[PDB]
Amino acid sequence: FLVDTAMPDTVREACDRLIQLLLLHLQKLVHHRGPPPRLVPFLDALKNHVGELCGETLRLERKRFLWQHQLLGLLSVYTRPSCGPEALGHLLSRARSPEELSLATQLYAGLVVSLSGLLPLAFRSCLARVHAGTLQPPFTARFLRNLALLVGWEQQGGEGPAALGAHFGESASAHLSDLAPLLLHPEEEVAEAAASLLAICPFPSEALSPSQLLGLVRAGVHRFFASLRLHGPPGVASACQLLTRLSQTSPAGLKAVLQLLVEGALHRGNTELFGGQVSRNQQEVIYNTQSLLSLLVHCCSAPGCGECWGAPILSPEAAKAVAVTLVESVCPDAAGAELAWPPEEHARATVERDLRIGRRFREQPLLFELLKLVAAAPPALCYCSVLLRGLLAALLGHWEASRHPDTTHSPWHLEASCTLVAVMAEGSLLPPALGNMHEVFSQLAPFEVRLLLLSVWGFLREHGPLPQKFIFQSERGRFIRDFSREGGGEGGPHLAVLHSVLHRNIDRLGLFSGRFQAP
Amino acid sequence: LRSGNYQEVIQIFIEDNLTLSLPVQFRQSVLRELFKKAQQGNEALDEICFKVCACNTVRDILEGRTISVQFNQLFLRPNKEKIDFLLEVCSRSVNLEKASESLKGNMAAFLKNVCLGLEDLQYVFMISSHELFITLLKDEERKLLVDQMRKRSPRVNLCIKPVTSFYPASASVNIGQLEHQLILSVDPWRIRQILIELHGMTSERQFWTVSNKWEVPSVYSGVILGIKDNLTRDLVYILMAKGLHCSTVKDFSHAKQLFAACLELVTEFSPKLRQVMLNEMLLLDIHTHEAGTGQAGERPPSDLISRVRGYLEMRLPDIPLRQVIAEECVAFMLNWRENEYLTLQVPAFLLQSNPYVKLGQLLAATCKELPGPKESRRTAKDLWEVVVQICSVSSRVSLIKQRESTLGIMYRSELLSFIKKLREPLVLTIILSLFVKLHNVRDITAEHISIWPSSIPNLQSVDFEAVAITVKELVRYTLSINPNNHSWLIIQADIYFATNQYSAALHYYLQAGAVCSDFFNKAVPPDVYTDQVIKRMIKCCSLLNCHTQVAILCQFLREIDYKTAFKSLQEQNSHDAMDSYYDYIWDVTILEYLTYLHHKRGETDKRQIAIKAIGQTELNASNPEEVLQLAAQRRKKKFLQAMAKLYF
Repeated sequence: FLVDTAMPDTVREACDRLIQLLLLHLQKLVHHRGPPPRLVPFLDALKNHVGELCGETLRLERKRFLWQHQLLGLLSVYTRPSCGPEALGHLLSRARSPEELSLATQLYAGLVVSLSGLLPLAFRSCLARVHAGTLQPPFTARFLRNLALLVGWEQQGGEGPAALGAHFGESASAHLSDLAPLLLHPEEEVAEAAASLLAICPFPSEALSPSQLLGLVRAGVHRFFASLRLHGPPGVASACQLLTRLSQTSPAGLKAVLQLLVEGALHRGNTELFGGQVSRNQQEVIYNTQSLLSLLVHCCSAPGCGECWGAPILSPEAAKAVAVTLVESVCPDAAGAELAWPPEEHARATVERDLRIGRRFREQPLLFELLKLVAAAPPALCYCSVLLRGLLAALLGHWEASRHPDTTHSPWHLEASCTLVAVMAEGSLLPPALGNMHEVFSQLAPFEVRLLLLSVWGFLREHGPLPQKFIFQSERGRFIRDFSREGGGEGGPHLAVLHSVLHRNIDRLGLFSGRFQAP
Repeated sequence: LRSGNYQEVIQIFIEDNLTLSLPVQFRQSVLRELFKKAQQGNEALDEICFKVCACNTVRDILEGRTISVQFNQLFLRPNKEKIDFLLEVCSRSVNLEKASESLKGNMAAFLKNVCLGLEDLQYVFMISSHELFITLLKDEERKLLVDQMRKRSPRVNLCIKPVTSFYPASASVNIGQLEHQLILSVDPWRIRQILIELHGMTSERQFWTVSNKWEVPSVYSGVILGIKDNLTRDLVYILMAKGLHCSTVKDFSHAKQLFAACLELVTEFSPKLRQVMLNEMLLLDIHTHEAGTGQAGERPPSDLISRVRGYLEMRLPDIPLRQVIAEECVAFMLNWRENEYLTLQVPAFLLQSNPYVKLGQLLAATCKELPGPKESRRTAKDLWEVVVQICSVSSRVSLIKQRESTLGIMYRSELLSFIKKLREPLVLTIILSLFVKLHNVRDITAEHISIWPSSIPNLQSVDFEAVAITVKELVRYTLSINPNNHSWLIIQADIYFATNQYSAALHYYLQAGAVCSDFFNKAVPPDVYTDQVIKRMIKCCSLLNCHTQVAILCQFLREIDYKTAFKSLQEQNSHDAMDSYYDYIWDVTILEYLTYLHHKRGETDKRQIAIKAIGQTELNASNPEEVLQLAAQRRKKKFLQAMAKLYF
């Protein structure tokens, strides 16, 4: 009444003067004689209405926010239970504007000069409301986004956060394990607001616990997957940032992030986004693939101009982890896990496993993409030698069973042979002379390409995809496979079959002779 | 390519993106060979690699195909040159007004997605300002992209000045308003001006009591209220109160400013105040260093160390001293491995005067002698008696309930608080080992345990309740200071197994394995998943009725505990998904026992499942000793990860 009747103008100025005098007298009574503390029954009834008082302050009316915000500060300093964090939490969960949020920072400044630990208590009050039925999910997402606003506002620290000393990011840094269940929160507003907070909220300065890291990564990959199913390529940013930052916490964090992402992606769920079998648009699949390949390369690249045209080097350890999780997901038995290649007579012994690998490749086109990502790091493709040999054997068997006079009647097998050869050559498991062989696959009958893939198998038998053949070139920081130093690494006897195939089909392969020259 | 004129080759790709006469596999092969050439030497080829990759990517988009990995690799560090070259390749190869809707839509969507992958927002304008981008998509989604990307990193402004309805009609309004400003104030000079004008307006009223939230320790109250001048006393009191309050709220700069102002103020008229304030400045510098300057493992600026050494060797009786400052100085010495000073250079009288210094000397001596087989004992012993006397009771009585009647030089609460101020891992683990050795006298595995004596004097006087409180508090604090500390996780898991918190015990064993291994990616080192640790998680599973987990955990040991595995598998009150976890059993005997167990009970379906589990070529016992070992370790890893998911 008095506030509404401070805005007969003699009564209105009497009430404005009255509210000024009342605020200043309450300031006197709240905190004086610093002997029991002074008791304000007026404020003793206001602790029952501190939330309503905050609501009337967030109204931010001409002078009502000044008077009522001063009164909330005096209530906070007065109430021995210190409703200041309670007021701050209600503000954070019910402020709708950066000025409504500015009310919280002004309150904290008016309170941090007299009170301590206000924001952590406000945060825990809000979150306790959140995970209960309290602070209904609109209010929950409001508090989540407002705490994200606070954390960022401190993180873009100027005079505001510094004089405030809020430590919004640091204060929220201890509440990581409550926002992760909010990543699993059914309300997508709550889920993505927690995603945004955790993406920007700094991780504990000491470390992230195996439980902390595992739950945070589980919730971050869950947010990534739900938002990629639901929102598409543009909607995974907060989950991606949270996951990448979790990856930069430790190598354990990196490998956990990548492996949860892989298991969820190669899960029977979250697979229609990526061309996986059991009609979908091809553009959306292509650009979802671009999305998680961007996340993968961001997590895999070594952080930290190296010329304006160069690119960061993918870590061989991260690509090795990608290779091993690929092998576990596609070929789990790993009865022939040894990297070097066995005799081709062993192919008929493992027909079932290699056909299963081929069927898995056919159902999921994303497997080739991860093969190329692994082959980006030179030594990592050595660990994919089992998958490479299985795909090569499946292609060889299909070309054995291919009765067509040409190879265009089997598009999937032709492209699988071409892409397998491209992956193997890209990982420097094959010489460039024997790596240009996939280009002439389409102009060949099935038995020529079968003999060519048998030559690939023979070369990978003689040399073998072994990491120790890769000498780490410290000048550029990338492992280099020197086939010249290996001895016959340019395909001495293996290029003979390719050249014979070129000679036999010289009427069609004449213009491609430049791709198979010795130098 | 033979002649090295790569620029015209890139031009051929750009032109062929119109015609698509060049094979796509040919473009991929030449891109691969260019990257291989750039990887050996010829650092100028990196630009050519990006150029041919961007042309390839643009053609692939036009032919409706995916974006290459190297394309995203080259945009890991986006540049004006890179992105502009990509954009001009985009525009030169689109063939607008003749590309039909397929090429336009594909290429515009690629432009969107390359906008999405940029870390820098100005890169996303300078693509969004590219003519092909503006022509390709639509006339309505561009602003949508720009605004939806602006709120990705929106600018937040928050008023930090608390509101003030300072509408000066009466003297009371002004006095309250200036009190409000002073209490809202944080800068010492504004405080001094406010107090000066407050004294000028009033006659004899003091102004250090206009806020009860301002606090000053009682040991300094007598010396701070003895100032003859009223204004000087008020200003010193307010500066101390707000400096301490800012130190509490981690407002280091403002507290340092207030403290420097009061320090330069008190030099003129009081030496006792000057010395007390030098001690306060040392404490503030120590705390600020450990908070901001530390937090990453960097040495002190060597001037804080000298000040700490001078304060330890101060020996001034007239000055009022705070024990917290000495405790913080000892903690600062112990956290930065300053063992040599605390062991040899410490004055003798300080050990007999301050128990904190004596305890720090003992800890430094017992930490610096760790490599010594018998030299370490000479100090580990004395530490053992001093700590057990701290945690003992002379004369129903409880150490925690009383907090007196202790035989040590320090109270248990004081000892716990002093330990709580230590971050150095070696000191922390030595204290953990000492208190764990105190825990089992009258199990849990924790590092350096044989250095402490076993037989103890006055076993009855030792209030083991206080000891157990201290050990649980210490293990949880250490797991907080290093969440990824495997041995501490093993300790906590052993505790929870002892406290029959078998779920929490399993959970912390799993955290320890996730630390030793990388979330069980590697074979967890046997020194941590020992036969004890694995058998205790076995027993936790048994007593949580996680019996198939017992069976899988029984084979985790060096020898497969077939007895406990078969006992658990016999159990039918299981909360661990019996049939879903038989895949984790690499042992043929355990699975054979499962087959007979399911056949005798009539469980035809489970019998068939176990038979198929045995009927594997990889699990054949005739495998040449490498397939079986790999299968066993992979089942270890996957079973441990399933336990991770079921427990953390």
